[PDB]
Amino acid sequence: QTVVTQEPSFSVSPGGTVTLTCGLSSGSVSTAYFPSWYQQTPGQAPRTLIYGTNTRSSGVPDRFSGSILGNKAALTITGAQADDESDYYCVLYMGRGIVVFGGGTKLTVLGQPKAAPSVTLFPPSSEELQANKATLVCLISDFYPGAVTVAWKADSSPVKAGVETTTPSKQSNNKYAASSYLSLTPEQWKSHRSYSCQVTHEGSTVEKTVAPTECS
Amino acid sequence: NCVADYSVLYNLAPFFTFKCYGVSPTKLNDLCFTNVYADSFVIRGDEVRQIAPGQTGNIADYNYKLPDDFTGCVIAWNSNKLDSKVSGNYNYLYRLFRKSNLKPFERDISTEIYQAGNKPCNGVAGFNCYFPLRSYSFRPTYGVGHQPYRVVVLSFELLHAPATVCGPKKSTNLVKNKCVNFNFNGLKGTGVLTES
Amino acid sequence: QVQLVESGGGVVQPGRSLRLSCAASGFTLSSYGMHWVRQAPGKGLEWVAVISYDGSNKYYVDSVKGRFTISRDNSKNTLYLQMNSLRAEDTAVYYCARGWAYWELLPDYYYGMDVWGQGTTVTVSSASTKGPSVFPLAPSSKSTSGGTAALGCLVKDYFPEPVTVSWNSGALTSGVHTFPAVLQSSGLYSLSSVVTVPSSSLGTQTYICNVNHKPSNTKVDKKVEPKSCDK
Repeated sequence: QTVVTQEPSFSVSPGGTVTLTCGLSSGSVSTAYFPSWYQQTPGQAPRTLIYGTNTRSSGVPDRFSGSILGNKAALTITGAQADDESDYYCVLYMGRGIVVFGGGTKLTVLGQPKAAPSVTLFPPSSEELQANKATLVCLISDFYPGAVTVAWKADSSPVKAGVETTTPSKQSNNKYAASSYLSLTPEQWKSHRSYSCQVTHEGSTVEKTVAPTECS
Repeated sequence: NCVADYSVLYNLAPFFTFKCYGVSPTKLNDLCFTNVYADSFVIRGDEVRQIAPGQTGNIADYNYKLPDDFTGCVIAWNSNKLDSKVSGNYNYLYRLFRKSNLKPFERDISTEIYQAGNKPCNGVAGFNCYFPLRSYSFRPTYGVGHQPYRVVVLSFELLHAPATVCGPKKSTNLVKNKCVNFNFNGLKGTGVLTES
Repeated sequence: QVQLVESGGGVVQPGRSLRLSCAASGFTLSSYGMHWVRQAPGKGLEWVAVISYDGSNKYYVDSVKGRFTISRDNSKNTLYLQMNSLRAEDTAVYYCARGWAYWELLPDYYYGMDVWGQGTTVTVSSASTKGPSVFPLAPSSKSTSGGTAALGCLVKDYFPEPVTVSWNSGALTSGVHTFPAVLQSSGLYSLSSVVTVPSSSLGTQTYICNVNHKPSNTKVDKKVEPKSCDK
């Protein structure tokens, strides 16, 4: 089966010129396949930007321009601003109903005003223990971009089952926020000396530890 | 069930390529032939001659063929300003690797990727299994060779039993109280016209 | 104005059936092609099925062959999608998309989708209507040793999702932030609504976690205040 190859993510300073590439690993890409460029903001619906390989949608600024570069679909992005950073998609058309999208690319404004992620780890309260349930919350906020790796360790053993991570979401100040949930039994909580929540984000690691004995 | 008054249809065409066979281009109003068919497309400038009754050609044998004993003709002209864009409009495209010589006036629509036979490429688009068409470019400026020309092909039937279009036109004035030949609605005679 | 309303979304046991409803306002669906595209969290968009402007031909992706059916209604300008034999991988957000038209003659393999509605999310989970469990989060005085203190309310094993969580029935808006649910071992969700407030507002004002589970029709107003652990 055909697969469209895309670069994961770029980082470009504001006001600069960058281009995105979308091609085919099984052959060349022609204009008959009709490249199209669409942008997705997480938590919302995408917008139509580029269609016809050279034409912009109604209301799309002329600052966005696309074309074909060899066998790879290319979009030209000049003069970066704060709001351009988002997920982007490329659309290719096969014969009679087969349309394949790329892997998606998360564009960024490189650094913006960078903010350190904020962690808040809270072990379950006494009322939760009284109900024979336990859940730990470790929220992460004020981080960018969304390349965050949240992991949990019980005492000195990492735990992967029963724990999941949330996709970072847009804030009101152009920043990302997420959370982590550790849903286990109260017996495990009281049988462990401490619980830790680690988050890796852009090479910066943040550690937070809570002690069940403190709540008692 | 109408009259096709071509006196305005050939219009103020900058260049009307009315190369017509089987009838003089002016003597069609008096004709009362059968139904007519309309269809049109756009072809690159150079090979407007390449389409004709019964000669070879990549566009002729793959996308549109014309019969030898064809009654009717075509009209072609330039539409470079309306079609071509500064960046180049990429919307027009023609078949590339048809493995046959399509007969004149048959429908052929398909989107499957062509295979050169031999091995079953099985929809992978590898070797000997190529996607056809290869759409044009229509650059904002170029010579007449690869310039967008708008062409319309016109075909009308015959045998005159289903009288379809025809055209009477040629309406004259009226006089009275004088000897004159009259052809009011097909009947003909000589006499004087007055009141009753 | 051109708008598409997507309804019928929800959380369904695997193996059941449901009819996704899509209503078009401002135009007629008979004049344009229609597309159905789903998107899952942590993933890219995934093409599902389309219907042409005339309906002479119908196409589906290989993963959905023989299970789902698409139908259109020109009389009331309404669009329906039939879902059958649901499985856990179908948990995604579907967007009903509008393509080009016969009003503009385009070549074959019609070019699709330019504008669409907000869509609706669907989840395939193995559970039934279950009473939501709400647990207040009362931090210790150590966590309140600062300008701002954060309090929340944990909501666990609620089904079907989503559950509307709020504080003071919408009276408090600044410093209130909720978190997306996560999948557990048993397949049920859990969320927290942590509210950040200055420590000077404690005592005089009461923060109550107001949660509503409409499918189960329960109303829990969990009072959340720092623990009075005088020890």
